[PDB]
This record gives sequence, structure tokens and C-alpha cells, in this order.
Amino acid sequence: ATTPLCGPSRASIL
Amino acid sequence: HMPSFDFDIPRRSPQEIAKGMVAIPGGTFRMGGEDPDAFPEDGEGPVRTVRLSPFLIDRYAVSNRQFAAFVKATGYVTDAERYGWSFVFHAHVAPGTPVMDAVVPEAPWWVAVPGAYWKAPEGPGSSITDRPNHPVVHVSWNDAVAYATWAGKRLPTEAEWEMAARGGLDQARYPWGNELTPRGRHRCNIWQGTFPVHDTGEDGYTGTAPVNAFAPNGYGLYNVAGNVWEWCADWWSADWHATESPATRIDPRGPETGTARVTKGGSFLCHESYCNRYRVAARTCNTPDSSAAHTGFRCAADP
Ligand SMILES: *C(O)c1ccccc1N
Ligand SMILES: [Ag+]
Ligand SMILES: [Ca+2]
Ligand SMILES: [Ca+2]
Ligand SMILES: [Cl-]
Ligand SMILES: [Cl-]
Ligand SMILES: [Cl-]
Repeated sequence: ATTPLCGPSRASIL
Repeated sequence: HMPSFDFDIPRRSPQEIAKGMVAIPGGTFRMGGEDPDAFPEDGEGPVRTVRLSPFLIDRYAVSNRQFAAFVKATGYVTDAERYGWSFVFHAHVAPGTPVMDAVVPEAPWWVAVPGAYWKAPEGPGSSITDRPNHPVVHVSWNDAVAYATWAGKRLPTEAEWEMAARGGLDQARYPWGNELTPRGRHRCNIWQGTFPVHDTGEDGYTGTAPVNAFAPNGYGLYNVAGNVWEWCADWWSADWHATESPATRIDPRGPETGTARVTKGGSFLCHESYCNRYRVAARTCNTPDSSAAHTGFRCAADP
């Protein structure tokens, strides 16, 4: 639905 | 980039540095991709001719055994250890392992696991006793640069990575050609089955494989496609390389500023039905102190 995610970032969980 | 280290850089000879590396001669290649299904936000295009100065590149991603020797010699503490957690794929978290409630938006298969780090890749209770020759994982971009500098090396640029990974083929889809499993043989460690629910392990592995698994490419590099994502030196952008200039076409270094660093090559989790990012032109990024169970690196060096 949005661009697939392969690189999970520490910033993304905040 | 100007890193800070708490260990001295040891003296090493050219012969020592070059062990396990292949010499890529200076020359040109066609970088990028124009697959019509590429995600526009990834900036795989345009295809362009890039000239590179000669360089050395590791045949293998850096292994657990090698990273352990670096840590033993320096006392280096990885970003995941400082933070106290790293990202583990959900299917690899042992039941009962303490986990954070953290959510990676759009990617619920990633679990933030306290105590997951390079030596305990699934969290407390796991180890690398049976994975000495697997790629080191849970290493951030900072950790990779620290290792590479200690080793007398550096990270490859995205262009260096891609020239080496293409292995002398002009605009092929994969390091070895255009078919994913030529002659019915698996050539890389990616996902088979139904992502993210069930990995059939048809290629032999439902996690990382040894760094020397599968046939190499035409230049002698192993697992440039699949296995683990590999950090490169460049800051990420989708469009810096769309400009036609010496800076973007001769030894290109990427944009001078950014928020995330480039990662190349795909991993054991990639699949055509979701990311399709195990093609050699594919690219993504991650922020430089981030770490995960499917991300490692290989080094490059100036001859
Ligand atoms: C959404 O656009 C989406 C979701 C999963 C896999 C691919 C894509 N494009
Ligand atoms: Ag992927
Ligand atoms: Ca696999
Ligand atoms: Ca790879
Ligand atoms: Cl997109
Ligand atoms: Cl091993
Ligand atoms: Cl082929």
C-alpha cells in the first residue's frame, strides 16, 4: 500500500 | 564522515589487507536499473555509465569469527549493545523471550528484542557457537566503519558495491545473469514461500547462511545477492544520481548530507511478492546507528 520496508530503523519506533 | 574511536589503528601491510579481497580494475560499468516494477521511491534509475578507480573488495561479507577478533583486539561496544536491543525477525524469537512492544510502522514482522546483538542474534539465550562463518549481523553502519577502519579498509561506495556485485555482466538482473534459479539451482539465500508467514527454506536456509554459501559471481564474490543486506558508504537519496555530472559519474560518493546510509544486496527475508529487492540494481537504506538480524557488511580498500 506504501513502499515495502526492508530496513527497520531505531527512529521508526519512536 | 568523521568517526570517533577509542582504539588505535594497527599497522598492516598491503599483503595482509588484500587477503580475501579481489582486485577490481579501474573501468566503467552500467549502474542502476530500469525494471518497470521498481518502486519509484527507491531511485533505482536512471541506468548510467559510471567510471571507477581500481579498488579491492571482500569476497565474503565479514563473518562472526572476524568481528569477534576485532572486538577482542579493541573492546569495541556495538550500537546494539549500547541501546540494549536490536531487531529480530518474528519467526526467530524463541517463545518467552522478553520483547519490547515497539512497532516498526508497516513491518510488524520486526521485533525489538532486548539483548539481541551480534553475539546473541535472537536475544538472550541465543549464541553464534554454530555460526562462526556466518555474516556478522546486528552491526550498525557505525560498527561497520569501526571494523573496516581497524582492518585497514573502508566501506564500498554504492557504485563500487554494485560494480563488484554485477561480476562483469552488463545490466543483468542478478549477479549471475537474468534467471533467479538457472538450471533449477538456488544461487542465493532469500525467502521462498509466503512472506512473512512461512519460509519453506527451499534454498537450504531460513536464516543466514555461511558467507561462502552458493556459487560466487564472475569476480569471485559470494552472497552479494541475498543472505544479509550490506552497508555502503553513501548517504541515501532517491535522486542525487539523476544529475549528469563528474560528481555523479566518476567515483561517485553520493550526496554530501543525508539521514540514512545505503544498504545493498537483499537478505534471507527478501521475496518477489513483497519487496523484490534481491536484484543487483535494488537499493534501500537504514539510519546509521540501526541494526538488525538481516544486515551486515563487506569491506573495500584502496590498492
Ligand atoms: C503496497 O503498495 C504494497 C504492499 C505490499 C507489497 C507491495 C506493495 N506495493
Ligand atoms: Ag527485501
Ligand atoms: Ca532462504
Ligand atoms: Ca547480500
Ligand atoms: Cl515507491
Ligand atoms: Cl559457520
Ligand atoms: Cl541466469
